[PDB]
Order: sequence, then structure tokens, then C-alpha cells
Amino acid sequence: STGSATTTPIDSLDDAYITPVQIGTPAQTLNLDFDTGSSDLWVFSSETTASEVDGQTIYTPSKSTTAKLLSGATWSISYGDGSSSSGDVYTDTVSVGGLTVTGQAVESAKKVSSSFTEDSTIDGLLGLAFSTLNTVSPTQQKTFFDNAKASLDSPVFTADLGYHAPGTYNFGFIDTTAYTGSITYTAVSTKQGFWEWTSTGYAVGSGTFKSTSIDGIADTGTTLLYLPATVVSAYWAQVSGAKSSSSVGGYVFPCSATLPSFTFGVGSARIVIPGDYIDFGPISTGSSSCFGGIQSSAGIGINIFGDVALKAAFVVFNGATTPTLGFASK
Ligand code: NA
Repeated sequence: STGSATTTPIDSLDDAYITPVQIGTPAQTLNLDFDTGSSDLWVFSSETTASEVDGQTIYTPSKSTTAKLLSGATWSISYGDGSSSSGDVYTDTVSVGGLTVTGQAVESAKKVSSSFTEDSTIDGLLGLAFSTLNTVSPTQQKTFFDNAKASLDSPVFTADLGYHAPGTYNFGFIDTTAYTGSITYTAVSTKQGFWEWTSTGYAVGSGTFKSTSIDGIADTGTTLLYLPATVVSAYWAQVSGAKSSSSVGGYVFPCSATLPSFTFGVGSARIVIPGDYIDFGPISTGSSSCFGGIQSSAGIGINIFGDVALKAAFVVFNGATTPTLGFASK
């Protein structure tokens, strides 16, 4: 089997991407944030505290003939940005882009933090990291990918995120029409439950490439590119008037600037992030200070190749016995 679904930015900055997911019988379609940095599939639901729902579409298990309470199971998650959610668990039929899993754990939120409530466009998350990070207790649950894997034509999914445009998540096949050149594969460590890999270095604009190992994760649920402070300082030093602002919480730059590209290495290959991809717009409405898309990972304890980096590539998440990542230009 295979599945193919379109993923659409939630706003004009590509802050996140939503993908429609069918849950239950008859189908209830929710728009979920597919997150390769976490391992819970959780949704706004009929159980969510009413004051914490503001425009999201909810899953109602009582209206699904295939829903079953997973008795005694609970979940609670805290993300890198400080947001959180928790609740109980149902199993139900979940379909993505025509690919169906029966008996998927659907984590129903009883509580969500303010950042979730305030985002009316995201109805929940579908985690695509390794199932060792799943938070369901007392019986850990599998991701949608881990449950689908054995049925897929190939044990892979691909992320093809768009810049200010829709993209695609595919399950079970490589679309050889979706990228240019060849896919360069690189080793993955699953020791922390992430798609963790080592970039071979970077360049700023037309500058020389610096060979240096940068360990980090491929995380579709993170908007920005988080790299070591040395690398980030080297990037923003090429932008006149850029500075790190403690008050704003990262590097800002004049909205009048033209940003340089940023290149990252994948083995001997190179992925070029155009400068435009690194502009996240005014810090507040009408400001001439703009927020940068490359930020320091110092204090986060890991480098994160989030959407700013991933949307410059066709990315293969190879879930074979020994997982690997693949990157292609596009
Ligand atoms: Na922000």
C-alpha cells in the first residue's frame, strides 16, 4: 500500500503545515500537524475542556462506530516550545492520503496549553518520530508510520514541504518526479527517539564551505533551523544590522535586508536554503525589525533541522531495519 496527502502552510510565514487525516467511521477529517520530532497522534476532541477549544475541528469518538476506549491509558506531552497537552486514548481507524491503519491509538485531549487553543488551524499532531518516544501509559503505543510500515510497498515516508505553497507527505514510495539529481542518504541514530543525523558542514551565501560535524534532528514540527551559536553568529554577521535580541528571543534583522542563502552538507552533497526562506517577517505587526529563521540551539541541548531547512529539500525518512535519512535538492 501507499498513501499521498497534501500538506498546506497554516499562514503566510509557513509557521507550520497541516495535512488532512480521516479518523473513525464515518470519517471525521481533522487537519493535523505531522511532526517527525514527536511520537503521539493526539487530537482536539469532544473531551477537550470547552474553554480550551477556539475554532478547531474536534474528534468525537462516540460518533465513530470503530472507536474503542483504550481502557486505563493516559497520555501527557510537553514540547520544546513549552506547549503541552494530555488526555485519554481511543483506538480507531486512521487514514492519510488513502493509506488506512486499523487500531491506531488516537490520543484524545482533555487539556491543551494556550498556544494550541490560540491556533485555530491545527486540530492536533501526528507524530512520526520513533515509537520509543510515545507518551501513552501504561502501555506505550505505536505511531501511524510504525503501524502502517509492514503494509507499505517500501518502509519509508517522504516530506516535501513547500515554501509559501502546499507540499506533500508520501507513505510507502519515493516519487522520483519530486526532486532533482540524486538522493544522498546519511546515517541515523535512534538512541534519543529522533531522526538524528550528522550534517557535514555549512556555508553562508557564496562563502566557502566549512567542513564540521553538526549532529541534529530532522523535525517537521519545528518551524526554524536551530544550530550551534558559532554557525548562527557566522550567518547573521553577513546581514548588516542583524543582532541577537534577548527581549525578542533571538536574532532579528532589518526588514530592508536581502538575506544570504545558507547551505548545509549531507555527506558530500549540499542543500541550499535560499535567503528568502530565512525571513520570518516583522517581530510585531508593522515593525521594521524582522525575525530570523536561523537561531541558536544553545540551551535547547540539540540542533534542529526544522522546516526552514527541510522545505529546501525532498526528505526521505527510511524506516528500514537500520533507519536512514535521504536528502535531495528539488
Ligand atoms: Na515566534
